[PDB]
Amino acid sequence: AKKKLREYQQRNSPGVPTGAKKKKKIKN
Amino acid sequence: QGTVNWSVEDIVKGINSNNLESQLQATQAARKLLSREKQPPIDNIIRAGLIPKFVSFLGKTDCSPIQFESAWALTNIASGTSEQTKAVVDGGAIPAFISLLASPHAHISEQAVWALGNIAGDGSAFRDLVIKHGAIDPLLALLAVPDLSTLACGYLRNLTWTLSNLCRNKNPAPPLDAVEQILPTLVRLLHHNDPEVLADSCWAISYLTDGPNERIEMVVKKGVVPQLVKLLGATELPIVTPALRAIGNIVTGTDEQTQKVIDAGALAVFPSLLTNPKTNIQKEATWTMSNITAGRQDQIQQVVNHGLVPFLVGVLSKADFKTQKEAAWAITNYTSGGTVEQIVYLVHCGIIEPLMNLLSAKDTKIIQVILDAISNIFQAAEKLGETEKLSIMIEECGGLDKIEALQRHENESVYKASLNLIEKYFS
Repeated sequence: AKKKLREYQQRNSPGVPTGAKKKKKIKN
Repeated sequence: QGTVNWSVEDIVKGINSNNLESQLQATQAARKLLSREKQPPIDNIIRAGLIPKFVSFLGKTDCSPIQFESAWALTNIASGTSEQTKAVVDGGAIPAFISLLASPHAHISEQAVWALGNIAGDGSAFRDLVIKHGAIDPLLALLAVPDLSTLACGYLRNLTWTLSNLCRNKNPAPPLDAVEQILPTLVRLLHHNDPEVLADSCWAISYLTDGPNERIEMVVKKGVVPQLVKLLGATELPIVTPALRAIGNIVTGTDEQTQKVIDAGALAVFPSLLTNPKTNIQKEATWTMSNITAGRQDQIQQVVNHGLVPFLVGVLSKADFKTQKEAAWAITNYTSGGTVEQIVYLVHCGIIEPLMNLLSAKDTKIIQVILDAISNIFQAAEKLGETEKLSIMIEECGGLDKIEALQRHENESVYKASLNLIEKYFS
């Protein structure tokens, strides 16, 4: 059977990469 | 020097002053306070009661600079904790930012795009609340141009990033009709040549394919799989990482959805992906392989033809320990679905000895995975009589010691497989 990304990253994350959730604006 | 480091007390005195120009200066001073990188006093700004004032300034249509300054200030409060984002939302910022998307000042619209990205980014409830307030139509209208290249780079990146947060989280996944609304312009962003737009478009696609098979199908039927495979071979690591995550998500679906990934040519990129020096790429590429070797025999055969079995032997032999697991899974699923000829081919590529070496690990879950695989391999060699040759291989590389030392293990599954293995093939 196939293991979805939640079962994948259950014995892997924290540490699995993702895009930026929130972004602070520091320059113009 | 005018608005450099105001005290919160001065900002408050200016914002409460009944002089719109005094309020603008105080709001800019608040924005600069909130923009510094050493611990900006978000909570002090919240406690002073400034958010309702900032939200009110969003509607000052005839003072466009105070719209920008308060938009920027609120953007940076919304960039903090859930509690801080919630303070912005409770001030009614969401409908005021959506009204700003249509502003004739591109820098003000862009700032409303950004603030909505931070709010939607906090989680699925605020994500769906941004959607209920009607943000998707004005966001997508800003991308309704004949050619995205005529838009400013930062503007386009900001729209892409915010759309990807509207695609993002999972309990629950975004509304189906909202996903359908966004996908066509997302497909378009996936063909734009800017590294950051591409990376965030791949992230969006990765979110959308992380769920049940009906969600994978929504994406796959838009035809993006070949473009994802192309992006998979990018030199930019910020692109291959989400591109690979999306591909890996898609091959968790049906055999048919997996086949489009194979049809698209994805297996030719895996020699470099399974040897990639970034260990996360190599972990996710091996996980992706384990869901392909869980496919049909014709799909396992395509893995063989592309020469990927020596690459799995390599990852099993030497890799990050977590990566070696994924390779163990890839092997056990291969052994589960493959023909006998495909299974004995594993032995010809050298799978046995790196499997035995990994029996020395402490993670109980793999002794299971590994012992299952050697069980399946013994079972397939038996249908050609080659049981002895395999038993001496396992004996010569010190794997026999591991298998029998293992039926004094604290697990029913471990030591009933251990001791089973010994009786039919080691006596």
